[PDB]
Amino acid sequence: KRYVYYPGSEELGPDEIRVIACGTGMPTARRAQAAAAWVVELGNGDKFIVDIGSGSMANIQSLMIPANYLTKIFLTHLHTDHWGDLVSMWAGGWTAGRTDPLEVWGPSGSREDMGTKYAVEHMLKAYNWDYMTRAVTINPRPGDINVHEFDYRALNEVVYQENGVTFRSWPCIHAGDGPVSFALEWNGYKVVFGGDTAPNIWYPEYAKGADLAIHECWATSAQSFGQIMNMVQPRHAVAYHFFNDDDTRYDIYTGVRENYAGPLSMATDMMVWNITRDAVTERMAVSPDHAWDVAGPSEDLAPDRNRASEYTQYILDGRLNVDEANAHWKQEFMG
Amino acid sequence: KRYVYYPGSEELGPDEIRVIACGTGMPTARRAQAAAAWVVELGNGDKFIVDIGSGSMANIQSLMIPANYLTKIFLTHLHTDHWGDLVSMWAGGWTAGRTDPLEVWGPSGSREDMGTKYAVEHMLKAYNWDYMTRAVTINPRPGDINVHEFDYRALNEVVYQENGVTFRSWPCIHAGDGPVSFALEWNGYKVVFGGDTAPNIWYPEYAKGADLAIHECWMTSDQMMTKYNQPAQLALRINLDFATSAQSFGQIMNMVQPRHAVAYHFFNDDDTRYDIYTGVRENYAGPLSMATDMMVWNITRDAVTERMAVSPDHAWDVAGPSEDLAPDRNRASEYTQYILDGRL
Amino acid sequence: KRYVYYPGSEELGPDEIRVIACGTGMPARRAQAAAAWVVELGNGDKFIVDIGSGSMANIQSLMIPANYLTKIFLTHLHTDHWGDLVSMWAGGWTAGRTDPLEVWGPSGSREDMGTKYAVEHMLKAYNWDYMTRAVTINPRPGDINVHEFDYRALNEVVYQENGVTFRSWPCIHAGDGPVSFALEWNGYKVVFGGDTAPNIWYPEYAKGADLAIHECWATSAQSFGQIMNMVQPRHAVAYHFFNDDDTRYDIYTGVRENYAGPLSMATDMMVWNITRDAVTERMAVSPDHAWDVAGRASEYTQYILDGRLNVDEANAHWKQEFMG
Amino acid sequence: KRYVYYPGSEELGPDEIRVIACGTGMPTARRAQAAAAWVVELGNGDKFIVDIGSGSMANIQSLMIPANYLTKIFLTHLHTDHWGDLVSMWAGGWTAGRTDPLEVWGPSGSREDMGTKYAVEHMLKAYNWDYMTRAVTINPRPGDINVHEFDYRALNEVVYQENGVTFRSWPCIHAGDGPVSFALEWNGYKVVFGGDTAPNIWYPEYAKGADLAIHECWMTSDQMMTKYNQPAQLALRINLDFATSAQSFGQIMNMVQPRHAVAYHFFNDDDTRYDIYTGVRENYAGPLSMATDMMVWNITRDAVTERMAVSPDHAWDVAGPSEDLAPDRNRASEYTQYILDGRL
Ligand SMILES: [Zn+2]
Ligand SMILES: [Zn+2]
Ligand SMILES: [Zn+2]
Ligand SMILES: [Zn+2]
Ligand SMILES: [Zn+2]
Ligand SMILES: [Zn+2]
Ligand SMILES: [Zn+2]
Repeated sequence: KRYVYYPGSEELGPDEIRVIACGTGMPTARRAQAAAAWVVELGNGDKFIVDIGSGSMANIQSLMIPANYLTKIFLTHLHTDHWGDLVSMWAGGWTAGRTDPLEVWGPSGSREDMGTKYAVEHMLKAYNWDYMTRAVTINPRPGDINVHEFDYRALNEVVYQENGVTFRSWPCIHAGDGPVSFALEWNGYKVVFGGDTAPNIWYPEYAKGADLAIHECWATSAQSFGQIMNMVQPRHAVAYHFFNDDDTRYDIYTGVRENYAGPLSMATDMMVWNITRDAVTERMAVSPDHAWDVAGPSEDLAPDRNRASEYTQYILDGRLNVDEANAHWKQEFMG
Repeated sequence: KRYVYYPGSEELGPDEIRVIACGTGMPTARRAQAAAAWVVELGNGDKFIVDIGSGSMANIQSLMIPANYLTKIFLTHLHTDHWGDLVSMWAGGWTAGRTDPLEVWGPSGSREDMGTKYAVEHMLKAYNWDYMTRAVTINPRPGDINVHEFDYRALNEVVYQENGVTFRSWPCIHAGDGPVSFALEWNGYKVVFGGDTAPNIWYPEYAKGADLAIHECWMTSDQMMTKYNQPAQLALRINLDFATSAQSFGQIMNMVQPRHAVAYHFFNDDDTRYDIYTGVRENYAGPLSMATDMMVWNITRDAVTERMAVSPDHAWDVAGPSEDLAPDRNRASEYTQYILDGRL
Repeated sequence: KRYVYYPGSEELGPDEIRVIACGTGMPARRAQAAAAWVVELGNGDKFIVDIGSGSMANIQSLMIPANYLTKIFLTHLHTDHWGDLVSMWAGGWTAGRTDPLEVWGPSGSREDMGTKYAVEHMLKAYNWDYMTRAVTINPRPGDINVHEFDYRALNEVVYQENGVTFRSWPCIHAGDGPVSFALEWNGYKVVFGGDTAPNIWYPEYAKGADLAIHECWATSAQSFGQIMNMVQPRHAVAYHFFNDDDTRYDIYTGVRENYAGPLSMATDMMVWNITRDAVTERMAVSPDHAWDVAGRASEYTQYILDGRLNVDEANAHWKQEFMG
Repeated sequence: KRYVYYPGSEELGPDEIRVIACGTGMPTARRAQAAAAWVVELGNGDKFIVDIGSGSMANIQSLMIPANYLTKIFLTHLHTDHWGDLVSMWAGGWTAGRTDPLEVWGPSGSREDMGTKYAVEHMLKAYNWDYMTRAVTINPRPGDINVHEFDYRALNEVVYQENGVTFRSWPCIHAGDGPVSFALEWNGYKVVFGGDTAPNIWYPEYAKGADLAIHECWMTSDQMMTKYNQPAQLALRINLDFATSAQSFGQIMNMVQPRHAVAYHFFNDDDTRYDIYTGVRENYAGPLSMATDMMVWNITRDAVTERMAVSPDHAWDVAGPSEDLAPDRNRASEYTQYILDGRL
């Protein structure tokens, strides 16, 4: 294998997993470091997004994956740094050839309006102008989002079970009731997406023997992160959710290494993990900054001509005549 | 003046404007081009954001301008590529030490549920879990968004007038009723933020003599085909009917006669920029910038200069203060004992 | 094909040429290394044409094993066209190149103005590197074998191996000695103009090139457009200008007054795939954090060796783990 | 103080030094890391280059220092990764408007053909064609290089002394006889540039109490095994015998007790830095930088500060027309009528 990972370029083994950090940073996205996002690709052809915070969509688009393959989204919690770029995935996939609705698994809160189902319904209402104007010229079928809201308090319970893939959830201690951690279990592998938490009694039990154990680390201190991973004994630990600059990262590393000796990644954007029977391998992805979307399906639409136009004649009557300025390139192009 | 703009390094004069392109790209995300965003700094100390598209918050933070100086946001329209980072300016700016509500100017639509007020209302309901948890430990008042929703059909009417600065709005032709252009007037200067439109009769008249005139300039149909794999049909219709083509922008800017025109809202790539430039140059001879992320204009009586910003990968960092940020004690914990009895 | 080229990720077909711009600039800056080109042919042959100051960092990010890039053609002896020869010589021979380098370069009007003089004194310049390295490593890969050809010769063959011809012809640039190259193989013709003011040779000997490279700024944009209209290439490439959001736009305008044909404004890591049916332009996306990929009397006096600091205490703990 | 260093933005104090890492890497080329190169700026206006490795000319250029202010160049040793870019400083510098010869200080070897004097003499012969054609249109005086070859064996002896600035040299153990470390002394400050060495008894004694102490720090035997597939045999050897290991570095800096230590000469990557850092910290507890390209140190009475430089992708002007650059008319053309007759 190449010492760096070029997205689009490597076949996945049937008993292989590929996990890509598409965001690793603090609440704000910064230029070096988008907010929390993960892409899981399974050797069976299944692909999931675990969190999709502010700024992460530029990193996801650089994987060259057709939108119709990235329709299942898991949210750890409803911080803007964990789902702020769902709207970019929603609208941009519905302009880049996604033909299915998006599917989102997210936790409930202590009440209706503290839950993922409420949050997504109001986000779609937020962008009603976008939805209603676009749906005049393009079948809206993909503009939907189907929310699978699970119980936040459930202790390591299944929330997903399709095609030999299980996601399970357990609670986190973070800001307010609702956040959770996920175990992804497939073909004898376990991948643990920590989300955000203060040190709790659930993660060390339910994460145990994970091939890849992701956990927040600054909330959870670097000495705790070390205590937690000592207990879990994962094949590989990943620390994330801190700034990657030349004056904390190194003492974070030290602080972990006080109680945890096992294989350890200090996650940065576009860091990549290959899980096979023999190894857990860490590389960097080298991906286009000047990204475009790549076709996959691009599988017709067939728009309804019954829907009312969102224009009035008052607006349409402002059209400028540009027939002259466009004539030459027009002619030449229609040839 | 240095040939590059280092944010926080240059004092802005009394008769001077600085504009930075914090986003210039598309609804398609890309590390090289955030979606549409413009920061304007005036010599009287007033600062404004016009559009705040998905990803732009990375470039806004690179400017070394504290969050409490960036509370006034103007939106041209309600596409994700123009207001998708509002949520991140809201939540991020709040933890970073803004002490006042966010002020958002935005158009109406043809009915309530097509307007900026409904849009911002539902966005705050969307992030209720975020807001209600934050409001436990920080003053909730910076958490508010005050919307100033103005009539989209209005022809060059003032929507804002305070401390010698005026914003005017006029309509655009884009996807449906609601979208607008802005002209910022201050101290003899006019700055025009075109937003998104097909070629229209209002922009050329109301933009006339602007020191800086920004307008959508589309990728050629060839470049649409080259990538989106289109037929010589829906690639063609885009440049004829729905967007402003490079030739259409040329014609509009010939009419405006600005000191300096800015083309934006295209992928600025090694194999796109040159045929877009030539499209404009067919019908417009005058001073032109092919925008990209972190291009900055300095506006003075003598000159409109174009430079690149050489900016840090800077985040705001949490503003834990005394201040106007003291929490309303009477708010309930958002924890139950079930969660809190889980600490290791 | 993928819309960006990822080096080491694409098999070259038997009737395909790949051409990568490893340097496009002036005398050496961060966006933009000095002139260099890598040509990969579908018969398995690889060449470097120019290796200017800074280019090696781009050549190393291609993930090409060192023993595959041992043939170098120099247009001329400006530092912006062979400054990183030494960095190929030393770093190739660290990276485990087992063969010496072969350098084709032109003569001058006299001995001390040609390539053989230049490379001989280059290796004498780095004698201390050479002589200390040769204590531990076999020095056979340290050699540079120079093929010096007549700078005067009008489109004469300088190289002829495995179905690949290089031809040289003269340039007009600083002084006698600079040349242009045509690479021919399997019906294809790739022209490396090097540096020059407009000359009568290039328009004649570049004619019908699959890819024609020419300096463009010495040669005006307008002049470049005049030349390429006469050359009528499948695809033209302008290079050796600064590519900041300013003068490139007018450079592009200048060319289009006289040349309408396919045209690339070369930047670092720009690559062209040449097939029967197309000449395609993509950008190469490659690692900034590159590594090598595999594919005598002592020079110490005892006075020096006597200065060794004992570091046993300090190195014991890591040592008792690593030995395990 | 801005949290990043913008070059050209910050007046240097009369009691202040700025040091910039213009290359931190290895003999394998890499866009992320040019070969060994250091720029040092004193508050008295004097500036020095210590090492000018292959590829470092890009980073020096980004500092917005004109070429006539960078004529003084000190080499630790004659490896490509410490003087490869001399020729680019030589020819680049001259065209750009250096008025005086290059001044180079470097060590002798055990014989003439192992010294800096021989190396530089043959470098100029190598680029005879460049020199002779340039010498037609510019005054040749800038194209000279005055070499100051000092005894490599001398123990902490002065090799340079002027304007209150002193450089001393002492030997290293690296490849064979000839390599050295420098100490720069000015205004009660000491900056040590270690060059390349295996652990030696001289550096600790002569570097003692440096304000900034730079020393080579090797990747782990672990890391050499992963990348280069070296056997446990030859891997352990590099970090035990020929190189300064991360642990060895920590032993030397614990002895030296600098105000601030700098590790360099290693690939600074997301899977190498952390285990290097950990090796130093086995034996050294004091202030430490793990060097990468465009890191900068400010030395004042109160602090040694580490920041990153946020610099533009700058190339030097290109001098044009001056009086000290006017061409020597006695010089012969290098064109023959055969080449001139080819003009179109
Ligand atoms: Zn959170
Ligand atoms: Zn978070
Ligand atoms: Zn729009
Ligand atoms: Zn838009
Ligand atoms: Zn030249
Ligand atoms: Zn060395
Ligand atoms: Zn070295």
